[PDB]
Amino acid sequence: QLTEEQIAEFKEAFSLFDKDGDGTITTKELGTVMRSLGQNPTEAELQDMINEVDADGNGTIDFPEFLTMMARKMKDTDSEEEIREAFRVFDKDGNGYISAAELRHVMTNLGEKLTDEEVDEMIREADIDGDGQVNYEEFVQMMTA
Amino acid sequence: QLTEEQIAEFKEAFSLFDKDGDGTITTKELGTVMRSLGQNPTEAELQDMINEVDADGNGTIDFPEFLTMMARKMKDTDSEEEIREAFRVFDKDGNGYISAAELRHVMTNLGEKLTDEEVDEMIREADIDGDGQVNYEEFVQMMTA
Amino acid sequence: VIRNKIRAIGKMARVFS
Amino acid sequence: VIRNKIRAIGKMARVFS
Ligand SMILES: [Ca+2]
Ligand SMILES: [Ca+2]
Ligand SMILES: [Ca+2]
Ligand SMILES: [Ca+2]
Ligand SMILES: [Ca+2]
Ligand SMILES: [Ca+2]
Ligand SMILES: [Ca+2]
Ligand SMILES: [Ca+2]
Ligand SMILES: [Ca+2]
Ligand SMILES: [Ca+2]
Ligand SMILES: [Ca+2]
Repeated sequence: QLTEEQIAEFKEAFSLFDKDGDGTITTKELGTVMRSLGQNPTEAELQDMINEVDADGNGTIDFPEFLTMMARKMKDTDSEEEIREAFRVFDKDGNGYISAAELRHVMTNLGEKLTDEEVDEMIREADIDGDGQVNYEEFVQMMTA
Repeated sequence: QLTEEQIAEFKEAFSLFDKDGDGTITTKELGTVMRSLGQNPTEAELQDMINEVDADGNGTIDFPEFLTMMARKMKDTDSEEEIREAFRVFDKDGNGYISAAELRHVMTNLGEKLTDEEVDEMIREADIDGDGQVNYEEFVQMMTA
Repeated sequence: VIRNKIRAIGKMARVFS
Repeated sequence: VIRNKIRAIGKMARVFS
């Protein structure tokens, strides 16, 4: 299962937040780190963050709750990054939009056999705004659907 | 063991490379994927990539050799990204250099207990180009040896 | 399967850069 | 252990921001 090294990493991460070493992360503490990371959350936003993982309802984050927070955020980050990189793969000219031409080319690269109608269908289904191209937001929706 | 899921992810990745399905990845196949990703490697670069993992000396990459390649690249990418992110956290003004003052204020905020003299020494040691501040390349050197 | 392929390429994109 | 802390900072930056 868990390796000693893994646990060590999670302890180091927890300690970064748990400045006073009391074994809980407060809104105060969470905010301090978030600011170092270049964000500017309000108290209410910080409370919301905690509430998402606050299994015991005590209003602060303990170690197992922090592990849940990390498990979730790691998965989400990974997925988001994968999709973003894929978008960049498709958007060959870097203009922020996937054209039918671009989509056709990439599908061919990837060895997925498509008919003309199929590529069009694919674009049509993801194209919410009717411009006949797929922007990032659209691509994300297509991918999380 | 890897989980069954993990192994599945690696098989998927392998399959993406092994275009012809013969069980080995050639420089042609490698190049194909690289190009599909928007890169443009030379034939020499491709040969080198294979050479680094080609334990049996047949000039192609089999599944266990591919695992080695992936493992290495995944580790490196992960390390690079983490270091780059930390760089960005410390370089508060975004000028591409970490100053002693920047380092000091972040560290303190994040609960470290380094004296001013210790922070100055950190900068001094990492500033191997001698210009007074720590750029990204120096930061990488500091973090990797 | 298409979506799988897409995720796969995105993964590789990050590993190989 | 400074370097371990720096690595943690980088990891957290990635997953929060
Ligand atoms: Ca605390
Ligand atoms: Ca709690
Ligand atoms: Ca485009
Ligand atoms: Ca559109
Ligand atoms: Ca092959
Ligand atoms: Ca060789
Ligand atoms: Ca070989
Ligand atoms: Ca700076
Ligand atoms: Ca001391
Ligand atoms: Ca010296
Ligand atoms: Ca310097």
